[PDB]
Amino acid sequence: RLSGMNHSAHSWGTGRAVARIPRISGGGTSTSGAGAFGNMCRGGRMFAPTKIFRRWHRKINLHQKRFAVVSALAASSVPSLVMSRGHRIDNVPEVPLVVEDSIQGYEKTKEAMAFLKAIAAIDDVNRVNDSREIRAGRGKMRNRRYVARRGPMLVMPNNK
Amino acid sequence: VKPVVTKSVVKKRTKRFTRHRYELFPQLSSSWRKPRGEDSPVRRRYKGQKAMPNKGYGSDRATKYITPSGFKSFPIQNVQDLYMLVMQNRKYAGVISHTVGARSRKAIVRKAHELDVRLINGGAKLRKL
Amino acid sequence: THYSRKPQVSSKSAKAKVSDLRCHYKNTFETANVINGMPLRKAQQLYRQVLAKTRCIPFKRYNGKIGRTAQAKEWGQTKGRWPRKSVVAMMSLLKNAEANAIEKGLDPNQMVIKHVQVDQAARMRRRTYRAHGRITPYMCSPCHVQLFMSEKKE
Amino acid sequence: PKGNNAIPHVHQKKHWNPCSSQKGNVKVFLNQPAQKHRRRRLRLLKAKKVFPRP
Amino acid sequence: SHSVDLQWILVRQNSRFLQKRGGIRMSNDPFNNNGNWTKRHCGFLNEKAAVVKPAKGGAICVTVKDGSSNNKPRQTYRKTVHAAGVRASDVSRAVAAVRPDLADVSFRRARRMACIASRTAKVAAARKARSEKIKFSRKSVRAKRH
Amino acid sequence: SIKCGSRRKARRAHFQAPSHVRRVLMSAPLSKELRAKYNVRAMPVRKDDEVIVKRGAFKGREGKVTACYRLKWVIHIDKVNREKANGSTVAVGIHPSNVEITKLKLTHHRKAILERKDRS
RNA sequence: AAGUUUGAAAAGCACUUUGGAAAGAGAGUGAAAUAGAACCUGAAGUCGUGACAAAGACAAUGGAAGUACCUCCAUUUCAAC
RNA sequence: UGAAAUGGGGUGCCCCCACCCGUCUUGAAACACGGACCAAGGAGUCAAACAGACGCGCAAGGGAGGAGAUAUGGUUGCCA
RNA sequence: AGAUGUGGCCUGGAGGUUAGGACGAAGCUUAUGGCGUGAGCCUAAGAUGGACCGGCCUCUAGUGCAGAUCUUGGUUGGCGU
RNA sequence: AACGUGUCGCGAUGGAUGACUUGGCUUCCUAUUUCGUUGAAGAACGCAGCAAAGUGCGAUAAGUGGUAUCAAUUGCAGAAUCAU
Repeated sequence: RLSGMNHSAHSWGTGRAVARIPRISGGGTSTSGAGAFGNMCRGGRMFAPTKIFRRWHRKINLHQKRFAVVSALAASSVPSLVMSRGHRIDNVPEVPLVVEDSIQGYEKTKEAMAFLKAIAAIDDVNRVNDSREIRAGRGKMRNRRYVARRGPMLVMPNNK
Repeated sequence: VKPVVTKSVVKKRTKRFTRHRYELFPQLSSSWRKPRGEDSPVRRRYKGQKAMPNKGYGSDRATKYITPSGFKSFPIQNVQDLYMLVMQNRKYAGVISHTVGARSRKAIVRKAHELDVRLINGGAKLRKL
Repeated sequence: THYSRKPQVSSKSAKAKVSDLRCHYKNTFETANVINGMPLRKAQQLYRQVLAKTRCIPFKRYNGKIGRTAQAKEWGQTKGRWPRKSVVAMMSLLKNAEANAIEKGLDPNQMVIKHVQVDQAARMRRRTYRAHGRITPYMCSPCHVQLFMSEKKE
Repeated sequence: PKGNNAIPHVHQKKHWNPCSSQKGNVKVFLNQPAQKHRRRRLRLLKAKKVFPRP
Repeated sequence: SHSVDLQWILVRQNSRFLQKRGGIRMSNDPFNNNGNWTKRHCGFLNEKAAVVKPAKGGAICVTVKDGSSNNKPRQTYRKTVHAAGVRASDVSRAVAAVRPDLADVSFRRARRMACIASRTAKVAAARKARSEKIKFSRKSVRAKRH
Repeated sequence: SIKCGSRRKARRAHFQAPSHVRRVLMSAPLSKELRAKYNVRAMPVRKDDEVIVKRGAFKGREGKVTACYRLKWVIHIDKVNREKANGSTVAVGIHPSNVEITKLKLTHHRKAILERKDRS
């Protein structure tokens, strides 16, 4: 809240043959008499300083949240949408692909791979895997280095 | 692949629109901006001031967006994008993107010359055999 | 970098330059540019005569207010001037480009001067004290100088 | 004030915004869930120490 | 049951297959015949569709959807190769059995693939004919594997 | 100097890492013939180790590692060299992760490490 | 006020030569030295230099419409065409 | 197969047309005020109460808030 | 003056999707042309550069400059006065 | 003719843009977390083979002691010589 502010700056006024903005008070430094307290001044405030009390989080009707997930599943059962939504889905045996309950029994990861290759899902997880790049953007420097495409989520009833 | 011919290609106005009094100032860009000046001569249409853009300058909508070769220009980043315009190649032509490569640019020149789709910035020596 | 231009047949040529030479730009602009076509030996003659105030360095630009002179008639201008400080510098630079050409196996008596060029250089500042407690820049203005030579023969 | 709109009673006159000048009585709940996970973690730990007392 | 009418309002303005570039809307769908973005030409979307798609030399495949195995994908797209010298009205009349909407395009596309293959034959012959004269200082071969 | 998520704390804790951390951080892999014997994936480089460069422009050179310069994040080998302008040779430094440990010096606390690493 | 960010590595230009020196001309290192110390990229503005276009005083620019000379940017054509 | 040709571009010229921008103003080319050049900065935002349009859910019912409960009593994290 | 519309142009980022890049990314420069009434886009060349990045749907905002005796840095005619 | 103007090719002056980031801001959590007459916070001088600032340290002064670690530190010189 104090950024671009701490200064003794006042305005010289009219009659000094200079703009009327406030100016830093003192002497012997490079910034003596420079402008202060304004968004235009080099280093002044930002225009309307951002706050923490912005409205960050929106409510949603409890119902519409339910409607929306329900409505989002009916799109998971259509192979045409899924085609254009981007997943390969070429060799997938059937739209609500369904698998056994023993899938929870795997322990080594090498076996869960040949599973995905058996129901054909290894073609999509090679769309995610071959799409990993370093971002174009400033996001690299924020803690996000890599972009990946979104993959074939798998739904297991228990946490286990 | 001789293009689809249209009617006459006449443009209404070739000369560009440049903003008022940009030559005087080196920072002013030649791009247009509408003068809002109250006593500004250009806004008032003084005959010998520069002309403004209108709805009236349209390109005839028949020959609109057609390059001088007769091909509406469709951009292409990779050899797979040639297949879309294989069928309409009489109409559209491809434009290799800037960043596409000396190596990929080798491929698209081949797989265009085979399909007879036309590339603008594609090498023209295969055409002038 | 530098050397804005390139000699034709650089196998016969002598480059030379000085950079950030402390001397006035606007005076060295004038005393260098007089040479630009002159063979070496006659470009040095020109300078030893200027120091003797027989001939003069014509100022074609940077004339703003100057004394008229009768020695500027040979060059077509009325205005001229005799800048020893900047002549003595160009004396040593031409004497360098003669030492380059002589180590290249050339006879300097046939060397003709081509492409003399003078540019502004980073100028260094000093202050000045004025009425009513003011201070105003006293800055000076050094120059960059570069030239090359080439032979000439029948 | 202009138009048929309702007569605004918003009470904001007192200094609340923490303007570069002042501090200002603003309470923000951005820590709500982190204190939701904390009150639970501390009901469990006490349940783990109180054992087997209800 | 998610009619084509309803699915075309969903995928119209966003898609993997949309590919609108420089103001033009083409379609990168493999099942488009000519490549415009419209219902009659969306192969992935429609409940019955067909394509004229090439194969070796001049053979012309045709891939064909149908109502019934509509889900279950390796089973929903069925390709059948016509012989090399096939007439174009032959291929179109195949597509017109499934989807008579496409009877014109499949013809124009059948004649098109036939033009491409005999175009590749002239080119690839003339490139290698004058490729002999060039002495290459490198070439690469992927070694056969067992 | 552990990898974090934040990359600002990671690079910071990496380049402000003190000496001993810089000993671990710069560690070469050791040749298969020394992986067979000690059953260890890689070790931090010591002074006298004899070592082969796999990484670059010196690729295939073999030398004794004069000294480990931990401030420059670099190892100095024998027979990895360059001549200055004036004709003397100066040891060209190479980063350890680019290099391979063929023969490593042994001392009693360096052995207590190889016993302590054993995967078996 | 001020990134001291050269480069992968100082390999930070040995040496010859003109100079009182600063430096210049060579050479050498390096993929780049137009990366040579402020050293990555190196913009605008202003200035120099070769070439060239011309140009009377109507302050200059500006509109529209031609022509003169360039441009070699684009598209098109080249023979039962 | 080097050229020809049409278009675009550049520089000069001719006949003609043409007051200096932004602004306050009944009125600005004004002997009205701001104005040497450039680069980078530079001005309707955030929050709350009320209303009316328009999008959505539900409907004589609608909707929470705070908290609790577990998948999560887990996970560096993705999970605030 | 003012009101609104645009499948309307641009900018930093987040959710998606599709691509590019040491055979040369962003940036930069150009009598480089092409497209759009226009904001602008796109290709060509760099004897520029040295590692990132484009399109499209949606979200998002510290999002578009010529003017304030605007701020800061630089430069400049006056003036070799 | 000269000055001056204009276009291009290169060159200087100038330090923008992008790419780069151990900095900033803000939000959150953990805890046998709160200084001082047993001389604190702040102040001054000093200390290194070479030492201006800065960091560390106090006449035991760029550090002593103890444990853990396991061959450096490093611009230069110097230095027991590998089982601690």
